[PDB]
Amino acid sequence: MPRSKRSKLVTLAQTDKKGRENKERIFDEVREALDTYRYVWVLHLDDVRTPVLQEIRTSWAGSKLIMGKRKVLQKALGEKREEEYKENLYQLSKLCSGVTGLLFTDEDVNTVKEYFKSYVRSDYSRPNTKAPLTFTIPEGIVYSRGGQIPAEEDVPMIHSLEPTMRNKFEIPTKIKAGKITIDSPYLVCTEGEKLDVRQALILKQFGIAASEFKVKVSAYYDNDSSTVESTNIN
Amino acid sequence: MKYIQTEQQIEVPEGVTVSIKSRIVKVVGPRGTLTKNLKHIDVTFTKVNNQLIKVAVHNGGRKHVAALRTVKSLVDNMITGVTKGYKYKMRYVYAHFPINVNIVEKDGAKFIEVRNFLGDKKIRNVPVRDGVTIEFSTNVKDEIVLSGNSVEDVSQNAADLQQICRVRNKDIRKFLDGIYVSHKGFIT
Amino acid sequence: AHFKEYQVIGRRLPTESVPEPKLFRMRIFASNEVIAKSRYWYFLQKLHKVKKASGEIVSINQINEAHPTKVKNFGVWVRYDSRSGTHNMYKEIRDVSRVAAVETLYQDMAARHRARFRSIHILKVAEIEKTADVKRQYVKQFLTKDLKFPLPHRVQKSTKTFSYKRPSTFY
Amino acid sequence: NFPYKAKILEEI
RNA sequence: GCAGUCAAGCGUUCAGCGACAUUGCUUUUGAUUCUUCGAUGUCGGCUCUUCCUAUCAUACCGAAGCAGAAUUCGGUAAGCGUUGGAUUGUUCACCCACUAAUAGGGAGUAGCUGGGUUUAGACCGUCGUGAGACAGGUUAGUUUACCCUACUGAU
RNA sequence: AAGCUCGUAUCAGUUUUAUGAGGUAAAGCGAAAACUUUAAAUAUGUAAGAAGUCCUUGUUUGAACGUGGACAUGAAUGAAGAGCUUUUAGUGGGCCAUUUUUGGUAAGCAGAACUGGCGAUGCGGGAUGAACCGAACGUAGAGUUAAGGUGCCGGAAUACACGCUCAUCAGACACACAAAAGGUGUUAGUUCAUCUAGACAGCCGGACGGUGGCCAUGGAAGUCGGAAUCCGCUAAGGAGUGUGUAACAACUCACCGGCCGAAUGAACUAGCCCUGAAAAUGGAUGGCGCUCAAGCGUGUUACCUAUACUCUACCGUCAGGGUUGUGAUGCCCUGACGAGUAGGCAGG
RNA sequence: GAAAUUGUUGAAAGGGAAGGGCAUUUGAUCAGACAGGCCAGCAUCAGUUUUGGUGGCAGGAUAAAUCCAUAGGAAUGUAGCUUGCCUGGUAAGUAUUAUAGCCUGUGGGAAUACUGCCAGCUGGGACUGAGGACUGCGACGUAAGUCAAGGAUGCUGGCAUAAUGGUUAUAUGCCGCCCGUCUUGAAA
Repeated sequence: MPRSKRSKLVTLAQTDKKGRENKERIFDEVREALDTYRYVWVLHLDDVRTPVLQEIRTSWAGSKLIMGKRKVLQKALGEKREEEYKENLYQLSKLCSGVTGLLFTDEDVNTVKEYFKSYVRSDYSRPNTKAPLTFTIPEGIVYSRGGQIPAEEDVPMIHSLEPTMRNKFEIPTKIKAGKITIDSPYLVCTEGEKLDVRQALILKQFGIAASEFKVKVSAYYDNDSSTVESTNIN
Repeated sequence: MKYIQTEQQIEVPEGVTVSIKSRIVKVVGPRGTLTKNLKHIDVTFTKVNNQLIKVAVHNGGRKHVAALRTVKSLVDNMITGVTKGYKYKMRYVYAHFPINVNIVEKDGAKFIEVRNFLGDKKIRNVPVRDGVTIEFSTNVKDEIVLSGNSVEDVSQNAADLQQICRVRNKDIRKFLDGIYVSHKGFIT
Repeated sequence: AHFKEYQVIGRRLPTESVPEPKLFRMRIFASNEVIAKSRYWYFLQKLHKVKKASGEIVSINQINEAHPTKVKNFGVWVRYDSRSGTHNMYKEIRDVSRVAAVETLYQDMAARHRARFRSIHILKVAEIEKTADVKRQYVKQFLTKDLKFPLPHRVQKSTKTFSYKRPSTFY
Repeated sequence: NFPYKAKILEEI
């Protein structure tokens, strides 16, 4: 483009792109862990809160959890039998589709699967999923928590986010002196409805963490036996 | 570099048909019909499978490619308006003097009448463009909804309606009275 | 005028005890033999301390295109010393012969960069052996299977000053 | 961008 | 303006040149300004036509702590307006009265002009032994047309 | 002008060779970058024989002075002027231009040498001209051209081929002052990066925990202010890029992650255009006007034409010859030229 | 008995000058000649000169190309085969010539492209006709003689006058600043 081209929004940030060096490091780490641990697991965690991820990681200090770009993990595990790092390892790599996810541990398979079945934590609405239950804003002053708890304990919404409510969340809000008020009760979600992006954002703003989450593991690989098993516990 | 030929794909839904002349484009569908004279653009049209139309420019420059892209965008907008339609919601806000809005009729022009804006005695009449219908909202206090098939007509009508209530010579940081487009969406 | 490729060789005069000079060879694009020899002498003087008066032309032979009826893609080294200092320039031209490619290159240089013939030096003209090696888009574009395009806005040259037909262009 | 730039190195 | 720092850059072959910024310069408590020092040459005004925006005001707008009123800057804008006066022991300016405003400039005008070039007059000082002029100063002292074109009217 | 003291065998605003010019160097090994061995025109004088050379054989080893004898020819190119003596109209410190150096500054430029034109000069072209290009001024015919042009005025192609420019007072404008740069205006190039270990840009998630890090504090939780700006887990989290709350909260960015998919991003160079400071009566690429130009660079052809050049008719001037026969000052043949102020000569 | 100047008769032009030069139509006017005066066409000649047709040759890589044969190579992959779809073909793998062809090198013979040469031929266009009994250089002819060879002759037609031609004003293509002195350069 000789001219009339896009201009990059330059900012004086401190962090910089890691580049291919990080990918190479993760590739080497994956190939080392493939032999350093007796068992390999593929964890399909599409999205998780960072504290939850750290809690999962520290749940067993005697294990290593490897994540990052899916393609890098697939290449480390091998894309074809002709170059797979371990026998039948191509099959395990083929099974990864979500935001993986690669756990290396010597712990008993039954213990790990039982822990993953029992482990559960709260999560946001995560749009593109059926809503947990219906929610309606009070037909009056709107509070920070949306009146889920008694209004005496709640606090009025800050005026700063009112433009966000109007333009982004698309709710006919009007500004009062000290409070934000709506003339009619506004329903944000209904039972079984597919959650839209705006509805999910509204729920997150109201802090409705009614949705539960549990990691998804599609299969595990036994290094000693060198055979793939398709355990599909939810 | 004067590319030999660049083309773009226009998707025509099964519910509508688009007959095109040398450069005159006509769209027909359930909600209504629209027309546009693109004789000044100098582009070509061609059917492929009765559901997709390819617009191509041979030996066209960068500006010609941009014109092709905007023609495709206009055709897509017309198709969407014919199929789904466009719905514009406008809200008028007042602090002390209530704003009175009514759709008066004289000689069939159907001007939108705004009175008592900021206490002004002048009566502001905004003519209603062709193909756009204006109806006062219900259950949403102080709101007027403009709907139509053509994006340009509805958008221009809304722009004129909001501009007619311009706050002149007063500090905009304090006088919030006016009319604004609250939300843009489809009729369906 | 129309360019021509001449094989020019120099054998800068053999002084006492130094017979059989090195017989330097060159390929010079020029409209005639005189211009080819002048350019050869200028290049020889530029490269080293030799001079026209100290040497002579061994033989001048025109290099005809091996296949003047074959369409080929050419990569040309272009170095011109105007307006600013000399800098490298690479251009790709699709033409049936090397001479036609050089003529088109010179015409394009004059059209765009205003560089004159005396201000342009051609270092290498190489035919691209295989497709997909061409890098510039304006040349790779024509290298497509079943390439077809129209010629809209056809204009007919009228010998008469007046026309009763209101000529139409078709299409 | 010269496709045969390697040939120059080979000749060198 | 001069004297220094830095280099985005150029570059005896990349030591020298060098953009934008930057330090010293010419009583910190709105206090005073009672300096106001040689233009060797005029400027200033009566009537009256046009033109430029580098716009004082009117017209339409944006940005300003624009709550109002009111005020500042900026964008377009020459269509229409930009005034009545004191001061010569000077008047290369100035003050106060209104008005929305009293913005800056060209064509200048032997049409009239007051200061200035001023000629034989005359009076005080300097020079010079003198005729006389000067660092001064004061004072009394052609002019169109009926010829041509230009413009306003008329056969 | 009268001289002929020449029929000049000598001359020259030129070339070649010998010697040099400041040594500009374009090496370089030599004594290992320490030498000049050697290698070239930017800018020039002298010398190129017949009044030249050789012999001899007295004098002053050296060197320089003398008589006598011998040979009538010394590079290219062009040509029939050696200059002085008898003297004689007009004029003498005049304007512009390239070059070499020399002394200077806001910027011009100043002092010198050489080299051309104008004056005294017509003719074609650049619209218009003392210096710009072309160009050898008798009266004529035919033809070919210079410079300048080929849309009209205006004689000649709205010719052919490649590109470049949309300008809300481009362009046809001098090559130089305003001129350093700036355009998310355009066309072509140079140098670096990321890339199916999923390139740029688009949508959603993470953006943690020590931690609300230390000083002040009414309030200071990353984002009013001052020093730090330490460490754990990652694919990643910066004692925080920005918006906002008194205070957090919340939003968002650096990065990373998920969806599509493939070229993308950063700094420069060159070509054209807009800015890069413009007022006074109304007008200027010469005017019309022109936009794949009738604008720009360049190539290929065709044509217009000057008093320029080729062939021929005539007058005159000059020069070489023939001419003993109503005028040898007469007649005939051949060859080259014809500008011009002051001024001189001759014929009318 | 002139002009400057003015009046009458006769002819011509006039849209903010007039006058002049090269060039032609027009009014008016005007000198010319003798078994020769004025204007043209045709034929074949000499010089200058412009534009076409066409033939034979010397050079290139003894042109290269094109084309035939030959050994290999490839895809912007020809036929066939395979995988998915299915409205007879379709998207990608295979397959180096098959139910197309291309490229590289070699072997083989022509022509054309470009330059130049011809003391080769030939058509058309324009200006010039100068000299004036022979003397000379030349060509074809066994010779006699002729000839395109040191400058054009022959034939034909009209008018034998204002027709050509001269003078003049206007008619129009272009050009054209007022002379003299001075300065001799904003030259004004």
